[PDB]
Amino acid sequence: FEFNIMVVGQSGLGKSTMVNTLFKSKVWKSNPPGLGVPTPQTLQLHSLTHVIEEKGVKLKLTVTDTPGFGDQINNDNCWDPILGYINEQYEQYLQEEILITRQRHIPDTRVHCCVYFVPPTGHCLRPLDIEFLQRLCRTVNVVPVIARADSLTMEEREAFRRRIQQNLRTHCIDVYPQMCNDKILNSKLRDRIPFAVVGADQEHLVNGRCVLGRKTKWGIIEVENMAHCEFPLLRDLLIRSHLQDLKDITHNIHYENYRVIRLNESH
Ligand SMILES: Nc1nc2c(ncn2[C@@H]2O[C@H](COP(=O)(O)OP(=O)(O)NP(=O)(O)O)[C@@H](O)[C@H]2O)c(=O)[nH]1
Ligand SMILES: [Mg+2]
Repeated sequence: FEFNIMVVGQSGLGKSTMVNTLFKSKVWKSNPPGLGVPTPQTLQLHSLTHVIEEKGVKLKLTVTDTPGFGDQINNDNCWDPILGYINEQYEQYLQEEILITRQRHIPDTRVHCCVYFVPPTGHCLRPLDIEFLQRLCRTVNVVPVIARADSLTMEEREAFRRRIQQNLRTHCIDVYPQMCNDKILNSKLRDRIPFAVVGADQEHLVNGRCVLGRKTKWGIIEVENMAHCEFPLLRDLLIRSHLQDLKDITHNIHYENYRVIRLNESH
C-alpha cells in the first residue's frame, strides 16, 4: 500500500531528477508523461504521490523532495529542516494513535528510507556529509548513492565506492542494510552501496527500443541498463526486494524509539 522515501543531499546532485526517474521507470505498467523541461532549483520541501503497479500489485509511492544544502559559507545546522520533517511524521503518527476517536487505519507519512546523494568527486567522504549521515542514521533508514555517476568512469566509480565504504566504517555510519542465514544477500548489497546512479526524465530510441536515458553529444546513457549505471539496483532495493523490511524497521525500531522517549519524558 503506502511507502514513503525522501531524497537528501548537496544541491545540484540530481535529486529532483531522480524523483522523476523513479516514477517513470519502465518496470511499471504505466508511467507519467515525459517532462522535457529543466527542473528549477528546489526551494521548498514538497512531496509527490502516485500509485504505481507491477505484477498486478498496486503501491502508493510518496517521494519527498528537499532543497539541497552545502552552498553557504557556514553550513552549520543545515540538517535541522530535514531532521525536523522526519520527527514531524513520527509525532503525527503518535498523535493519531492517542486520538480518542482515532480511525481504523492510521495514515502513515513516516519516511521509510532516505536516499542520500554523495557528490561524485572521486576522493573520500566530505566532513559535511559525515556529520549529516551520522545524525540521519539515528532516526531513519539511509541508503547512500553516488550522484550523477556518469561523470566518473567505471574504474573511478569502484575506487570512489571503496574509499566511501572505508570512512563509513571509520566514522561508524551504519547505513542500510544495517549489520544487525541470508548474510550472503545483504553482503552483496553492502558491496555495491553506495550505488552509482544516473537520473533521466527523457525517453530515447536506442537499438530499436524506447528506454530512459540522457542524450549527450556522444551517446545515450541508459539509466535502466546495468552496463551504464546502477539505478536498477536502487530501484529493486526500495520498491521490490526490501520494501517491507524498510517499513518494519521504521515502525518497530525508529518510530518505537521515538515513541518511548516521548512517552517517558511525559510520565
Ligand atoms: N550528468 C548528469 N546530470 C544530471 C543527472 N541528473 C540530473 N542531472 C542534471 O543536474 C542538474 C541538477 O539537477 P537537479 O535534479 O535539479 O538537482 P537537485 O539536487 O534537485 N538540485 P537542488 O537540490 O538544488 O534542487 C540538472 O541540469 C540536471 O539535468 C545525472 O544523473 N547525470
Ligand atoms: Mg531539486
